[PDB]
Amino acid sequence: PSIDSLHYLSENSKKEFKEELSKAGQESQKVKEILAKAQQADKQAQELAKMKIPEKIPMKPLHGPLYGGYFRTWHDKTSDPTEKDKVNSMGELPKEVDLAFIFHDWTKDYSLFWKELATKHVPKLNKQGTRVIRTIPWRFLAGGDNSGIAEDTSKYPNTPEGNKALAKAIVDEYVYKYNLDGLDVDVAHDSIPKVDKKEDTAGVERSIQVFEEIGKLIGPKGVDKSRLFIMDSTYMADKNPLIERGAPYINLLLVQVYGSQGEKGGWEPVSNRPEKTMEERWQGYSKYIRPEQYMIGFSFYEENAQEGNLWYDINSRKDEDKANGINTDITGTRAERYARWQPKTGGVKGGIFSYAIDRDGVAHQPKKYAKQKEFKDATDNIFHSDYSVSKALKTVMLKDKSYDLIDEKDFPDKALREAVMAQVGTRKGDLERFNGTLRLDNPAIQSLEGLNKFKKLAQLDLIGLSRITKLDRSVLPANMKPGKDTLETVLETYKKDNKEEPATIPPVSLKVSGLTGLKELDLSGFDRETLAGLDAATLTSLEKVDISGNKLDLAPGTENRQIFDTMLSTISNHVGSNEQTVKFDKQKPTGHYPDTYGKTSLRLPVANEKVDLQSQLLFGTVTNQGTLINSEADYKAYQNHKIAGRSFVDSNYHYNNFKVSYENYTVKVTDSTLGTTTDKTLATDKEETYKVDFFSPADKTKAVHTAKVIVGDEKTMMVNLAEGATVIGGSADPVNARKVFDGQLGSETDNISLGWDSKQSIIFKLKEDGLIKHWRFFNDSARNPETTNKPIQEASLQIFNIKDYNLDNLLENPNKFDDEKYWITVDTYSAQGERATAFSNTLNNITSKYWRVVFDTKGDRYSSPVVPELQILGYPLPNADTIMKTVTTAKELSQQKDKFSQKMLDELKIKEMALETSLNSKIFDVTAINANAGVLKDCI
Amino acid sequence: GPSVFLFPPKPKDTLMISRTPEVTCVVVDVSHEDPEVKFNWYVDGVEVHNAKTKPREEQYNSTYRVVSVLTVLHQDWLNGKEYKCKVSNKALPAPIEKTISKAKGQPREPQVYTLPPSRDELTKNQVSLTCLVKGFYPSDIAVEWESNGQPENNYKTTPPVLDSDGSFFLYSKLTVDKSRWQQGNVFSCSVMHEALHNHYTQKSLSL
Amino acid sequence: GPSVFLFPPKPKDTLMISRTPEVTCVVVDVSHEDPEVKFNWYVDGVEVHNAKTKPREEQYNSTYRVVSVLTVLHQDWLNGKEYKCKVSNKALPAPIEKTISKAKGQPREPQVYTLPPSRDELTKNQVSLTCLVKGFYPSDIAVEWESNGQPENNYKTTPPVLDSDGSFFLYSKLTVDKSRWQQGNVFSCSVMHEALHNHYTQKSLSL
Ligand SMILES: *[C@@H]1O[C@H](CO)[C@@H](O[C@@H]2O[C@H](CO)[C@@H](O[C@@H]3O[C@H](CO)[C@@H](O)[C@H](O)[C@@H]3O)[C@H](O)[C@H]2NC(C)=O)[C@H](O)[C@H]1NC(C)=O
Repeated sequence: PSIDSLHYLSENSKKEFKEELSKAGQESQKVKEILAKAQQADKQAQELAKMKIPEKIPMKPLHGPLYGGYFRTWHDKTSDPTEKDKVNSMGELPKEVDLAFIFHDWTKDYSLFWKELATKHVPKLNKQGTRVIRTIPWRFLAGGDNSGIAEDTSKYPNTPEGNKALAKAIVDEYVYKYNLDGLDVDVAHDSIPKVDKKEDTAGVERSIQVFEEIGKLIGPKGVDKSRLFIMDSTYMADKNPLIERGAPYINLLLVQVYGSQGEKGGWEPVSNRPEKTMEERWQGYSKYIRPEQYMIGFSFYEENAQEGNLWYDINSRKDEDKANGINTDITGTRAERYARWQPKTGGVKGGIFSYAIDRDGVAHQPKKYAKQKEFKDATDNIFHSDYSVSKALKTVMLKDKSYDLIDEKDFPDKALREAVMAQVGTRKGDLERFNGTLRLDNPAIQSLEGLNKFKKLAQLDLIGLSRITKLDRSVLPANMKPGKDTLETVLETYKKDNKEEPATIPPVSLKVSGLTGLKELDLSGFDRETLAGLDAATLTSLEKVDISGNKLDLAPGTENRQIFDTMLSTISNHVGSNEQTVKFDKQKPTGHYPDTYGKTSLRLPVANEKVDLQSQLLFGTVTNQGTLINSEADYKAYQNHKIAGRSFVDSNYHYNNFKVSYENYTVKVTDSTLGTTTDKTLATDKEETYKVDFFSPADKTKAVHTAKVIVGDEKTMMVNLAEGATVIGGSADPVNARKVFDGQLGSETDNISLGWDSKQSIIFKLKEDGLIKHWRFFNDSARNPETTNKPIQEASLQIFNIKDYNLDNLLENPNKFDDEKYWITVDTYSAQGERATAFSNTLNNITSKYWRVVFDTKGDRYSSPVVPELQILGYPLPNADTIMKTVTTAKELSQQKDKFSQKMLDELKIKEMALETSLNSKIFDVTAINANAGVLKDCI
Repeated sequence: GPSVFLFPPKPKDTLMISRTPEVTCVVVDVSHEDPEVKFNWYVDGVEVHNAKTKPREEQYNSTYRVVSVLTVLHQDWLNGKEYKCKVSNKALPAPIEKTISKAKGQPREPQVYTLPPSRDELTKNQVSLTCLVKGFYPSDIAVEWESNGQPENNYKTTPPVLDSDGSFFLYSKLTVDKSRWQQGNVFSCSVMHEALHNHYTQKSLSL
Repeated sequence: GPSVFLFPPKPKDTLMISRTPEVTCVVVDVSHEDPEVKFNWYVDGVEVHNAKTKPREEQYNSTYRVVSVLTVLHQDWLNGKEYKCKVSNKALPAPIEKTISKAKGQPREPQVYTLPPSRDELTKNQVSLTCLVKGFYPSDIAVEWESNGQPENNYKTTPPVLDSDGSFFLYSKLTVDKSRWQQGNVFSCSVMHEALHNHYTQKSLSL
C-alpha cells in the first residue's frame, strides 16, 4: 500500500509519511507500520470528506459581558482519541462560556476533531449559543517559514491579486472549510509572520490586507458578518503591526496576560517603577479599539505546566491534597480578581476570556514543587475536567451588577437615551466608566436628565439638542467638576509599596452647541477653567446662569473674560444683570509658568554685593488664559482684577497661594571666561559678564531662558577654539583624544585618560582662524565630582616651533616632529595641591593653528595622565595666521628702535596700540596690519 | 537566596583604551516576585552608587534576572583596585559581596615566538600561523591575528596555561586558506597586554 | 538531600580505541538522614545493570561519596553514546537521572606537529619544544610528550579547546634547555585522542 496511491490524504500528510519512510528506510518490520498508519489515516481522511457538516444557523448577536476560552485542542479527548489521558470534551464547556475560541492545536488532518466539531461540538455550541472562531498564527497567515498553504508563493504572491488568492484560500481552509463562526489572529511575536526569524514587510502588509479582505468577507465590515474577527496577542499593542491596519476590519480583540507579570506588569530598575501594566494595555488598544470591543483572558491550570507556563494564576491545589489535581475555590484567586477586574479608565470591558480553556477545574501545582522533575499531580497528573471551575468563575462574573445595561431609568429622554446608546453604549457601568467623546446633536433631546451619570467621559459635544432647556450638575456628567479617580481596584495585583492612587480625573471636555431651547445653565462650583465648548450663540433661550466657584480666569480681556462679557451682556439685555440671576465669583486660577521670558540681560554695577539670580531673573506666571503674573504686585493687580466691578476669584487664594514657585529650578551661570557657576547668589564684586541658563527642576538641558549678567563693562563672549580641532601627533590616542577637545564635557562613563603615562601629550590643529586668549582642561571631577583619578599635578601647552621648523615638514612627518625641538613651550600648568575639577589659564594672544600639550598627574607609580576635557578659549578671527604674523612683525619692528625714526616711531606706536587692542577682539581687521606692513617694507 | 557573579572585561577591552573596560556583577540566583534589588558595587573598598543597570534584554517570558555593569578606568582596574559589589534586596538577609580586580602578582612580559604552519596545515585547507606567548603574568592578555595589514578573523587562542614560573602561557593559531597560506600576505600578531611594550606589540610574518 | 554526579573514564582511555571507557556515578553531599543510594547505569540511554558500586568516600563536609562504575564500549562512548546514572534516595521526590556523552558532531582527526623554538625563542636558555594538536573533534582528546622515545616531563599540555570550526585544539610544551632543546634530539609527542585519527597522533621534534 504505497503512500502515493492514497488519494484522500493531503499532500502535506503524505510528505510526512514519506519522511517517516526515510527513517528506518529499510527496516523490515517498521516499513509496515508506517504504511499501515498512512492507510488508516487515509480512511480517516475520506471519512472527513463524506461527513455532512451541520449547516451554520444564525447565532444571536453577542451582547453583554462575555466569557471566552482558548481550549487546547491537544487537551480534547477527541482530537486524538489514542491519547487516553485526555478525558474531557470541549463540548462539556458550560453555557456560561459566551465565546468559543476554536483552537486548532494538535489535530491531524484525519483527526476526528474536525468532524466532532462540525457534527457534534459545533452544533451543540450553536444550540447553547457558543460561537466558534478559529485562531491562526501570523506565521500561519504570513511568511513562508512553516506557513503551510501560505508557503505557495506562486499560489499566493505578495501582490494585490496574489493577496486576494491567499485570502480566499485561507478563509476556505480555516473558516469556510468548516463554515466556521469566527476568525482569531494570534499576534504573539512567536506567531508573528516569521521567515528565518526575520520581519517580512510584504508578509506583514499582505497579512494585514488578507485579514482586511476577510473582514470585507467576514466580520462587521464583511460579506459574511456571521463570521467574527478576533485578535489576541501577547505583544503590547504598540508592537502589533496589524493593530493599525486590522482595527477597522476586526470584530473582536482578545488579550491574556496570565500570570503575576501580566496582572501587575514587570518591574524596571531604570525607572524604578512598574512596566507593562493592565491599564497601559487597555489604553493602547483604546488607541485602536473600543473597550466594548475588548475582552481579557486568564488561564486555567494546564496539565504538565512547565516553568513559565506554570503560572499558578488561579487557586492552586492545597498542599495537603497532594494527589488532588483539582481545587475549585476561586475566593482569593487572582482569577477571582480578574473576574472582578475592569479597566479603571475608558469604559466598561467587553468581557473575559480564558487561556487553556481545556483546563477548567484542574488545580495549579503547589509552589512546594518544581524541584521534583518526575512528580507533579496538579501540574502533570491527568484529570478529567468537568470545567466546573470555569462555570463557577463565569457565573460569578455573570452576576456582576457592574455590567447592568444602561436603561431609560438612566436617561429618561428616549431621544437622549438612544443617542447615548448610539455614542456611548448600553451598559450602566459604561457611564461610570465611559471615558470618551460624547456628541449630542439630536435637537429632539428635550431633557438632559441622567447626563449626571457620565463619570469618566473624555469629551462631551452637545451639538444641537435644541429641545433641552436647563443645564446643571444633575444633567451634567459626573466628570464635570475636577476630581480624582473613585474607582477602587479589584485587581489582586502585586503592587505593594506603590499603594497610592488618586488618579486625578481630568475634567471632561464639554462642548455645547445647538441647545437653542436651553434656558438655565449652571456651571458654578465646577472649578472649571475656561468657557471652551460653550456655543454661547446656541443657547438662544438662556435665562438663568451661575458660574461662581470655577477655576476660570475671568479677569477682563481674557477670551474667558470675553465669553463672560458676552454672557453678561446677554443677561443685561434679557432681564438685566444682577446679583441673583448671575454668579461667576470664587475663581481660584492656577498659574502656570510662562513659555518664554524676555529678560535676556541683567545689568548691575561692579560692587561687593550678592544677588539672588532667579528672583532678579527667573520670574513670571502666566495663566492658561494667558494672564501673566510676574510679581506680588502683579498678584495684587489680580486681586484688583474685577468682573462686573468686583473680583471673580475666591477670597482665600492669597498671592502666596496664587503664586507658583520657580524654586527648585536651577541655573547655569557662565562668565566671560567661559567659567561657570550655579549659585543663584552672584557677587558683583568682580566686573564680569555671565550667561545664565534657566533649568526647570524637571530639565537641566533645555534652558527656559538665557541671560547676560553684567557687572561693569560688557565683555565679548569667548569661543571654544577646541571645537572642531584637527587631531595631530601626540601620545594620547587622537581618536579618543578629540573627546577632550570634543566641546562636550562628556559623561562619567566616557574615558578621559589620554596616555598611559603620568604625563601624556597630544598635538592638534584648530578648526579655523581665531584670536586665542585662554585655555582650560577639565579634571575628572568635572565628569564625576568624586573621581579616583589623581589630578594633573603639572602640565604644559606648547606649539610647534614653526618659526624655526617647517610646518610642512611636521605635517609630512608628525612622529618625527614629536620633539620639543620642533615645539615651543607656551604655557605651563602646575598644581599647587588643591582639589579642583578643572584648570584654566589665559593665553597671550596665541597664534599656532597647531598646538601640542602634555598633561601630567606627576603621579609616578603607575599613575597615568587622565584629563577630562580640553578647552581652548578665544574669539573667531579669520586670517589669524597672517594677522598674527603681522603682530609678531610689529613686535619685532617695535624692538627695532634703531631701524625707524621717531616720526615713524609715533605711527608705529599707534599701530602697535591698535594691534594690542586687536589681540583679543572678535572682528579681524587686517587692514591696519597691512598698512603698517607697507610702511615697514618701505622703511626696510 | 540570590547569588552574584562578577565578570572582568575582555582582556582586549581592558587592554585597548579605545574600548571601555567594565566588570559586570549579575544576580540570577534565588529571587522572588518582589523585584526590588538595590544592586551596589564597590571598587577598592569604596562603594560607588553610580551604575547603568542593563535594561532587561530578555526577549520573552521566564527571565527575571538583573545585571549591573560597572565601567572601570584602566588605571583603576590596572592598579589592582578591588571592586566588590554588595547587593541588598528585601528577599535577602543582607547585601551579598563579591570582589574582582586586576589579578595580583608581578606582571610578567609575554615571550612571543612565531611558528609557521605545519605542512599538514597546508594540506589542510586552513594553515595555522602560530604565536606562542609564554611567561606572562598575570594571565590576562590580548593577542590577535591579521593579514596583509588587515585583521584575520580565522584565528583561535587557548586558555592562559599557567607557566611553571607562575605566569600564564598559551599558543594562538591564525587559520588562513592553504592557498592564501601559500601566497601568504604579510600577517601580524597584534597583542595588547600590559606586559607588552607600549602595552601593544606586533609580530610580523610573511611568505 | 544527597546529590549525584556521573563522571566518564579518563581521557586517554576513551581517547585510544584500545582502551575501555567506563562511566562511574559518584553521589556526593549525601547526608546521614538519607544515606542510601541506588544506582542504574545506562549505555546510549539504554538502562544497564552492569554498574559496580565502589566503597564510599566521605567528603570534608561530613557527607559521603558513593560510586557505581559501569563499563562502556570505547567506540560507543566516543560516538556520543549516553552513559546515564540514575540515583535513588529517600530524600528525593523522584529518582535523579543524569546523562553524559561524547561531544556531538563529526569527529575530526587531530593533526599533531612538534616545532622547536624559534631562533629568537631558542636564543633563551630553556627552549621549549611545542606539539600543537589541532583540528580535533570531538573535543575529547588526550596528548602526551616524549623525547628520544622517552617521556619528557618538563612539559605542560593544555586541555583541548573547541576551535571555531567545531573541532578542538591544544598545545603541549616540553621545556628543555635551549642548550638541549636546540642541542639536537628527536622528540615524539604521542597522542591518544577520541578526536585523533585512529585515536592517536604523533608529532616529531628536532633542533
Ligand atoms: C512564553 O510565553 C508564552 C505565552 O505565555 C507561552 O505560551 C504558549 O506555549 C505554547 C506551547 O509551548 C505555544 O504553542 C505553540 O506555539 C507554536 C509556535 O510555533 C505553534 O506553532 C504551535 O501551534 C503551538 O501553538 C505558544 O506559542 C505559546 N504562546 C502563546 C501566546 O500561547 C510559551 O510557552 C512560553 N515559552 C515557552 C518556551 O514555553
